[PDB]
Amino acid sequence: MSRDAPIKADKDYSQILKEEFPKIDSLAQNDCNSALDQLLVLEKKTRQASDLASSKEVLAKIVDLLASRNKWDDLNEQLTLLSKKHGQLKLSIQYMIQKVMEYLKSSKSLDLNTRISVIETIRVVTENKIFVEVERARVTKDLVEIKKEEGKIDEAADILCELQVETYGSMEMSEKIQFILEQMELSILKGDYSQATVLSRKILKKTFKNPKYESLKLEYYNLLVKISLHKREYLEVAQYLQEIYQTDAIKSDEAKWKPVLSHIVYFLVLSPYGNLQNDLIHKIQNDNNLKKLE
Amino acid sequence: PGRLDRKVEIPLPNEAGRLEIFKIHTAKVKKTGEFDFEAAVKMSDGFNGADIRNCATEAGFFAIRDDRDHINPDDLMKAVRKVAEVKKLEGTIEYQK
Amino acid sequence: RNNYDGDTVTFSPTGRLFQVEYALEAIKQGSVTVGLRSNTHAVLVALKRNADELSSYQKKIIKCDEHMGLSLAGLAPDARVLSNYLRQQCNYSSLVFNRKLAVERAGHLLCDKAQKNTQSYGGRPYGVGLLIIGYDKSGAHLLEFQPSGNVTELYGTAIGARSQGAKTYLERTLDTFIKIDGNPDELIKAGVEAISQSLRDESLTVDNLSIAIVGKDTPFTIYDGEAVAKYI
Amino acid sequence: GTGYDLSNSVFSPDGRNFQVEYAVKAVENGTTSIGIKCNDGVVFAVEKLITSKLLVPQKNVKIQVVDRHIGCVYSGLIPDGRHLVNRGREEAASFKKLYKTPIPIPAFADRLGQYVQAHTLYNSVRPFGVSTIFGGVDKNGAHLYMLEPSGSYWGYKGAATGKGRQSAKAELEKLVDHHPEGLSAREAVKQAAKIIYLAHEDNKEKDFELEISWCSLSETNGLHKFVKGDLLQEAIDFAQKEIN
Amino acid sequence: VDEKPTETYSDVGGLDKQIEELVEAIVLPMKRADKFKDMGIRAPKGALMYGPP
Amino acid sequence: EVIELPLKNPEIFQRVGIKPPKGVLLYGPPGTGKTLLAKAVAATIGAN
Amino acid sequence: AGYDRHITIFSPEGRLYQVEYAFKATNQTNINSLAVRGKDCTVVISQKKVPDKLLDPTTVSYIFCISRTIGMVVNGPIPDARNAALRAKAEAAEFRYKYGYDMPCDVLAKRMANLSQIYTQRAYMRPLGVILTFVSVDEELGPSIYKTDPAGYYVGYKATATGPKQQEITTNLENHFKKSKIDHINEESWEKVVEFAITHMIDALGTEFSKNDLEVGVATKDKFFTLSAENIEERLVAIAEQ
Amino acid sequence: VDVLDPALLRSGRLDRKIEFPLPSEDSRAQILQIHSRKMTTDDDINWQELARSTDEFNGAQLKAVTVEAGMIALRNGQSSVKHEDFVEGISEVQARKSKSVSFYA
Amino acid sequence: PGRLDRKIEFPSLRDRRERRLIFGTIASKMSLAPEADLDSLIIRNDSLSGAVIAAIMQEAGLRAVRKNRYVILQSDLEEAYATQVKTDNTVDKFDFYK
Ligand SMILES: Nc1ncnc2c1ncn2[C@@H]1O[C@H](COP(=O)(O)OP(=O)(O)OP(=O)(O)O)[C@@H](O)[C@H]1O
Ligand SMILES: [Mg+2]
Repeated sequence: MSRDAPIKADKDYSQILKEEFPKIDSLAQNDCNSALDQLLVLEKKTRQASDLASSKEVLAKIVDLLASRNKWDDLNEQLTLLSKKHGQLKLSIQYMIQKVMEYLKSSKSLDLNTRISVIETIRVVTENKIFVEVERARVTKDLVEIKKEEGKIDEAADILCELQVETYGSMEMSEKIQFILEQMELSILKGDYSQATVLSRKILKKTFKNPKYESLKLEYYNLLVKISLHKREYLEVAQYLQEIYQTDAIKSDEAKWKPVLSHIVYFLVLSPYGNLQNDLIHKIQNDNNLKKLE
Repeated sequence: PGRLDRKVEIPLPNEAGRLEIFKIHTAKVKKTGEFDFEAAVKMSDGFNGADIRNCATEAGFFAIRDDRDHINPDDLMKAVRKVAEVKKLEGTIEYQK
Repeated sequence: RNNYDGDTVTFSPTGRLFQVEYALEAIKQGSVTVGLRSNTHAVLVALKRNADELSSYQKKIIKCDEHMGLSLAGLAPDARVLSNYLRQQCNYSSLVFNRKLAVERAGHLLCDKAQKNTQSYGGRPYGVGLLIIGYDKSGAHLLEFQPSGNVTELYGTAIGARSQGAKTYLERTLDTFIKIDGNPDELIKAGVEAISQSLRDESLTVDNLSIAIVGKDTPFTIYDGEAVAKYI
Repeated sequence: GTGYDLSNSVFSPDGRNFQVEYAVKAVENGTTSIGIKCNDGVVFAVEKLITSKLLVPQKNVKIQVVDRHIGCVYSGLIPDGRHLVNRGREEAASFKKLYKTPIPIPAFADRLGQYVQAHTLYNSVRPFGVSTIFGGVDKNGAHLYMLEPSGSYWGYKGAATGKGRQSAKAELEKLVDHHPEGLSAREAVKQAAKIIYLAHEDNKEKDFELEISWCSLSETNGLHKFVKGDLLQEAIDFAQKEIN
Repeated sequence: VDEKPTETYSDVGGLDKQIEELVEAIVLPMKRADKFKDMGIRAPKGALMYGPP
Repeated sequence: EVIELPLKNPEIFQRVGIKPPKGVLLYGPPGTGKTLLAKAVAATIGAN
Repeated sequence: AGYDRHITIFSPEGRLYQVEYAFKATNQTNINSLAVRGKDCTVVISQKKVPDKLLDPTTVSYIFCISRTIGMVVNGPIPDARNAALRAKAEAAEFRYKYGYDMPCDVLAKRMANLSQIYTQRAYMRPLGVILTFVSVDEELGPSIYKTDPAGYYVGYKATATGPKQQEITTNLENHFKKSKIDHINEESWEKVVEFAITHMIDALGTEFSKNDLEVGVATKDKFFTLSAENIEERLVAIAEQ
Repeated sequence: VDVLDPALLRSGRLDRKIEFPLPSEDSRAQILQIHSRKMTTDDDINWQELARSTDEFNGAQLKAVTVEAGMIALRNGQSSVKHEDFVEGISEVQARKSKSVSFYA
Repeated sequence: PGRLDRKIEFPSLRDRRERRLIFGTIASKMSLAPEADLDSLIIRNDSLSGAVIAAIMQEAGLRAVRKNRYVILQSDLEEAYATQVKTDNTVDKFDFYK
């Protein structure tokens, strides 16, 4: 800009009111809104570096509110007010969203309290997509699991499937895969297997070839078995269980290959007589695995 | 285009972006612990990436003469002015369409 | 290239005017003149040229006024304009303020005169450099004039043909002539020495030397001929 | 490139006037001129190179005064900067007759920018090739501008031009960092000297002479004057001490 | 090569500063290659000699 | 955008519906490391 | 091949190449301006790009007070910006004492535009590279925006934009007026019309603005003032808050 | 150097850009004595005198002071070079033949 | 003659009819979105040629994959048009000969 007095002063201020952290917390028992406004005045600054530092203090203060079962309402309000103002670049609030999620887990609040807090978090972040994404998809997963126990499981299929078409971010390949398999599972329950198919074609099958995703490969194929089974295509179901068989976990462990080999065989016979069925049935005979089963 | 769909311009490094080139090569070399370099590099002009990796190299000919095992702010800033000076006698910088 | 001469109104890519530098050249090709001073006198000594030995030399000191005077080096038509301009100002000072013109204010008026030709399309920056001396109320001064129009005060300088030899003399003997004050002969003698050295393939003649002097109790006086023959 | 110089009003296809850019390049070859604006004043310092050791010392200035309160220092060609200040004295003088007060610094900024602009607008004159830093003190406090040969000006907290603009803009950039407050004019006298001393490592072939001037509301009665004597020596000692 | 003989820098009269600069450029990254390995700079790929003929 | 994304997987550019593009021009005033850029992408991807 | 080394000499298409290279000099400071009409105000909001920290920001401007009821926003270069501003001021003065009343937005813009034509008519001056947009609320026309171009072409407007990223500004504006079906903004105080101009500019460019990075001039009924950075700041959190 | 390409001359390729000026007054002096260590040398000669009087002499011209002195010495029919022969060695090259061409001085 | 009789010119100035047609036919072979307006890129610049219409769309899906999106928005379309918009002075948007 042209003035360097605001950069210095706020870096000073954040350090100073973190040694006064005990004095403020005690005054919070006396007037929680008196204490909180001290910290707000800091985040009216126009220097983003110093805004990251004062939000650390906000995070400390807001635990007490969450922990009380009627002060968490003022948490909802506060989130809303901090985000809309400027977002203090796009840096400050991102750190806040990440640390709010871990505090929700440790408080152990009522299921109602846990949902309403997450629902207001996603409202804020709707149209933003800058680096919110990385956090947002983790945020929404807390609704889905609460909603499984509810009769609202179908509604959970709707929210989570739409979300990942807008959200990707920079998350790891293992996380991305895990959401999309969860969604396929919620679309079996919704009764749209065809919808599930479209989500399966998003992740490449080439992405499975490494062993960090080795478990994910197993669940994925097994979901594709359920999906073509439902439409009653036994040629497709026959081919999928063969993918599972060649995977290293199944093949080497003595126990795990057994139910798999039995299922390939039952389904291959149920397949329409193709040129495909021919080549594959006589592959089954070549194997010495088969001879243990009788 | 249609062979050549993007036409990417690499331009001169900007005033913030010359010091970002500078910072990596001073990882590489030995130094007395400098940080007032960032401003000197920034308002000094007539440079390009190549000449920035020469400003470390020209700073180690002063290290050689004085007999120093590090690049001081005496060695360094004397070097930035020397590279700068020669660029502004010749090497006008070519025209770019 | 050199297509950025041909106009005195176009800056070159390098930010020079070639035309003003080419004016600096014209000086070297004409005669040499030396300035030097003390604090009681300023003295000019100038090499005069002839064209043939029926020709009787050419005057290169013009009396400006009785407490001012100048020498020329370079083109002679360019010289005439400036020595005339300079005199207008000295007469003006006498008529309007009854006051001797100050060398420093003179020089900045001369500067102006030059920058008038430099901005304008048409015309040339003047092809002559002048070494200006005077003695005013603040004692002796010596300025060096250029085509660019820069006036610079100096204890001693030289411009013109092979002037490095005189500037070399001057450097070595800078302090010796500064400290001498009250003896007009010694500054006269010292300038003689400098201009001898400037020469290459020539010797001093009684009609080469021209001596010009101004002081505390010395009117402007132009010596030539048998008046520079006490101090040959 | 080639073409659209050789004229000083001809637009380029890029959208520029070439010859006007070549002006700035001449200003770069000129000696270093800086101004540091201060909280109750302005300080102008300039690096005056020594042609030879036969020069009279402290008798040749690139500092000139305008009216009785406005400082000007130019970098670029020495006589061009002179010519532009003379025009300025007449303009400040016409303002002064007309209204019976000294000029505002914003007033002068407008007027000067029209005279530089006039020579970029016509085909029979070469545009100027000097920057001129100027400013002073008025009713409305202290102010500092730097006028480019393009005829561009803005206020500055601190301004530098010439061969040493590379060093000088950087030192001034530290100066704002260390003092956003303003810095007194006295302490800026001692500062002015250090800035030049480090800017003289871009003109190291020759020797220099340091001349400082100032204009301060409370330590010069609003008037511009040369800094000399004890103030000038202290600044020398300051610059000498820290350079070694 | 034709085995060019040496004629040493001392028989190149005057111009002491230029010879020292040119020696920095060519001679000493070879010799004090101990110093390019310590310092960890890159080698210069040439030195231009320009001037009036 | 042009080089490394259709190189890794051209399958997502078919969904988009444009032809996979090829060709990059690097142009700039010299010493800016246009060659260095070629040696940096030669290092990292590790193709032919 | 002849025909931008001269002001007056035409090309064989009947174009003046040199005059058009002035329409292309308005990118040299690289700022954008937007001025829109409300229903009791005319707003102009243009960037203030203060590049360096050696500059004091409060002397950086493009909005010039021309007269009691007249502002002007400049896009393009500073040297010509100042020449445009003095002539319009000089003429504002002339009109009032000669013809004894205030100067409307038309009268000034037409006179400058004719003046630009004269400067292109001779080969003894050049065109300037600056685009001028005059802003006022007129005495019997109300809100008025007249854009005066470097050739001397002028057309009035509901909304106009100028600068490098002008095209991005232009689609956003078009869609607004199309959908609304009025040639105005129906917000009935200038404090929200200003907010509306900020709003569209953030979306177009994709950039946040801050106190130093905007300049706002406001023509109100029968008076004119250019807003400080702290008043602009009030406006900027009004946007953020709904 | 003014016709060399700007992609030629720039770091990465040519890193050092070393200028050779016309030789200074002392430097000129030094060159004289270095050619004179291969031929007759008299103690009449003073090489610091000759250096000053050569003004705008490059080093090859200074080989043409010392060569041309031996040309003067042979034309005499001397089997010795004198200090004078060197002064007349200076008059051989100067880029002039002892002139200026003027219609004003 | 005997060899060439037809000297069929191929222009680069073109007209508003044929810019419009080349755009809709390229935008019938790839995705679109409802916000993506193609008939507002033939008026802003006016000396565009057929190869550059094949640049503009390709580059439209390069903004679209930067976001990671399956359709081409008006934000994508505009950014990619500003790359390789061409600098030509044979354009009409900067004119006054009307
Ligand atoms: N962006 C950069 N980061 C760090 N080093 C760089 C950078 N740019 C250039 N360099 C340095 O400069 C060197 C020379 O650059 P390079 O020759 O590759 O350039 P170029 O722009 O293709 O020019 P030309 O092909 O005309 O020589 C590199 O080997 C590296 O040391
Ligand atoms: Mg290369």
